Amino acid sequence: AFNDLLQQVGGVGRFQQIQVTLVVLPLLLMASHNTLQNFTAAIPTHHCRPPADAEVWLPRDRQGQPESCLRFTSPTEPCTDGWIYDNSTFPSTIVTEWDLVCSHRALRQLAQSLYMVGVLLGAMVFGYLADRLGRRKVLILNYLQTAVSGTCAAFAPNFPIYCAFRLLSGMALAGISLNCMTLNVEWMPIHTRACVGTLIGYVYSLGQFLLAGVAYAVPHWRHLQLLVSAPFFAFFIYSWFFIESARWHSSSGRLDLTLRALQRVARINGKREEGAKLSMEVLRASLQKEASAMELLRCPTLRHLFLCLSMLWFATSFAYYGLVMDLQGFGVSIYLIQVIFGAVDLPAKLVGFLVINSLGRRPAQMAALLLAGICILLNGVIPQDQSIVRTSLAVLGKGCLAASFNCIFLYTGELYPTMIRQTGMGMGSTMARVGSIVSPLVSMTAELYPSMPLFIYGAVPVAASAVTVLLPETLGQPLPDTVQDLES
Repeated sequence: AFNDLLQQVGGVGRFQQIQVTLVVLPLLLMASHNTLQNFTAAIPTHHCRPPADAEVWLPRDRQGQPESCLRFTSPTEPCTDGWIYDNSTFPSTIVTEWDLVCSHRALRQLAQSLYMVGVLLGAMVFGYLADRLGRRKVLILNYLQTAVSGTCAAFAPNFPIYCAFRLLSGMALAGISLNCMTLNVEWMPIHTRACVGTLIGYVYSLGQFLLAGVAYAVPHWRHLQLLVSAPFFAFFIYSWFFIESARWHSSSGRLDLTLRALQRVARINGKREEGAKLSMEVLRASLQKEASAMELLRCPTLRHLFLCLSMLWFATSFAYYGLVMDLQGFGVSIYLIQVIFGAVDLPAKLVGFLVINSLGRRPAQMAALLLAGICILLNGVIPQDQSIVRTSLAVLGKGCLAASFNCIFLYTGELYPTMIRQTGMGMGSTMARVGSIVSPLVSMTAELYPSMPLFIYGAVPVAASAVTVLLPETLGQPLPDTVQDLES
């Protein structure tokens, strides 16, 4: 009877209206910390540096641009000296610092892959530790670790040091991304739980505008990293004023902490008269009524559904985190491309929400996945000469993939049974990062063909679109109470 206690205290009060906002506010930096390898590691035009022995020194070809590989040893040798980088729009990037051009092109993808690997470990470890040490302590440690491991990456003189710092930053960001939702969902009542779930996605979607504005404000990559990682100290400094969740305290076994927290919340809300009436015996009278991960195995009913949902999550995450990167080559400047990409998610979600409830869950998911797959696959045949339909197809695919996540989140949440739902959500979110890790590894194959990664990015959603026809439709149907009554 925790719900009746929340309604007795006041439910949605001033304390919630302060705490949920002060917790969701730092999430605006998700886009800045995630999709940074478009601005901080841009590749400008470059050519070989001639030796200091002196225009006609380079083997220019393909309509006369200088060749960055050969150098005309006689007035056919590798460079091994250095390069001259343009400084008209990119004064300093990663490839400018350590000369990561023409011989070490894959190390950018390697650093991105390491940052993506550093997400699963952080999510697993800190999600395991949060249910043992408490949400507020883990949030405090995350706030500290993010700033400490982010502000030192701008002064890294070597590449592996920067990679390790970015991996630890990805650890901290994965931890905070899980723990913000975990702490925010608990305090809200049963009838307003779904309202705050969509609100956090709105905050995540708004980060691209801030990222574009900050990137336009400072071109220099060290100052960019410092300015992005700076506000985490100011976020950490007031983090000691949060109140621990009463549900975790009650499930732990200590009820005096729940009584003290409820009384304190009554003082903040101004309803201390109900808090005085609230005592120990009513918690022992109303909360008297207050599943392994391997149960998916050796049970075909759960395993058959789990395999398909994991495949869908993997395919959607792979397509999204492959499309969002490599913004260069579109002709339009990346600053405009960022805001145009950020301005497409809202109408796509608006269309998708009505499409789900007007047609069906599975038909909407199939339509979104098939449309995204064919739209990405169409991009691989039209040449470089055009400059409008490429951007149109890219933004349509990005918005449609965002709608695909918006559909599959509610589909996965509603489809699973009640008891196994939490670990199903956790395993689905875990599987939704393997594709993100793999996407730089398959993007590394751009050397062989200039459109093979683009062909790969379109084939997986197309293949997974026809996979969805193997699931029952659960629109306007009761949720499965257990496995015994799960037949349709």
